[PDB]
Amino acid sequence: AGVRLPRSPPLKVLAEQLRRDAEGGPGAWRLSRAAAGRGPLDLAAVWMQGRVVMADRGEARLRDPSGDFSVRGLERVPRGRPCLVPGKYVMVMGVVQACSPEPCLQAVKMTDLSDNPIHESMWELEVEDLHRNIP
Amino acid sequence: YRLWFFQTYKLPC
Amino acid sequence: MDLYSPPFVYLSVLMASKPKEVTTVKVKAFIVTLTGNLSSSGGIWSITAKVSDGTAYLDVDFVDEILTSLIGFSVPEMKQSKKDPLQYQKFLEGLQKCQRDLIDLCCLMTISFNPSLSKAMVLALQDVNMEHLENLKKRLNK
Repeated sequence: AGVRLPRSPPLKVLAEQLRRDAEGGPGAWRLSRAAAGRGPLDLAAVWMQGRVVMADRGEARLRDPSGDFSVRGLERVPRGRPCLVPGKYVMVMGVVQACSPEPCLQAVKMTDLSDNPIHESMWELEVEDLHRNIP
Repeated sequence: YRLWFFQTYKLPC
Repeated sequence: MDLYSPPFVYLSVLMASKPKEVTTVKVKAFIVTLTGNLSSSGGIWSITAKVSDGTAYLDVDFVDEILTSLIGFSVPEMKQSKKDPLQYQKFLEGLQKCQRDLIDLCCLMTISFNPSLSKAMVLALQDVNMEHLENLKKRLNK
């Protein structure tokens, strides 16, 4: 069918990066890279990963190695292997709605990563490696 | 936003 | 950044290199959306999609071999299964498994990128392993 996606790609990020480096506001989110001496990144869509620590209808709270983040609207996204219960390790594609006190995403997808623990080992390194290769 | 996976998924933009 | 740097490279880096010829790279990606139905036309399976590796979106087609392996059935086997209710029931099961696997797919994808058509064929899927982790640590100079 005729699909419609966020204009920009789902950048990989950590909760703390949103919580502390994002600025701008709803619909104009940008991530500071002042520390690495580089220009703002555009922050609509993100790729985030974590352990589910709370699930409630279509909201979840998730923990990545840097902190917690929330996701809304999961009742709408494609259902793979069911994984919206505490303890599952999952990826989320979402759009950024708020950054603090706690990062919050509107969900686009959530998919299980639990059946290979090596995803979780790699995630923080993945975020760092991807950030190094964006100019 | 709209995805397709064997059916349409409407998401808020 | 090299297009052969393990464990995977990025689509944005591929595109910036402005390749003149069809190029194989390996990326870590998921399916954002499918862009057509599963097709058996031509006697083989195909299905189109948009994937992301976190750096770009890419239109792709998946090779017959991948979809045969997700479904558990070739196109000939699917046709043969229409000749017997019990077997056809097994194909429907295989089809649900495949639909689910495409929804949840998040892995290393070897892709053949045609820069003239800005799209690619996915040739192979691979799950991540400790070597991938080690290669990422080494690339990050850790």
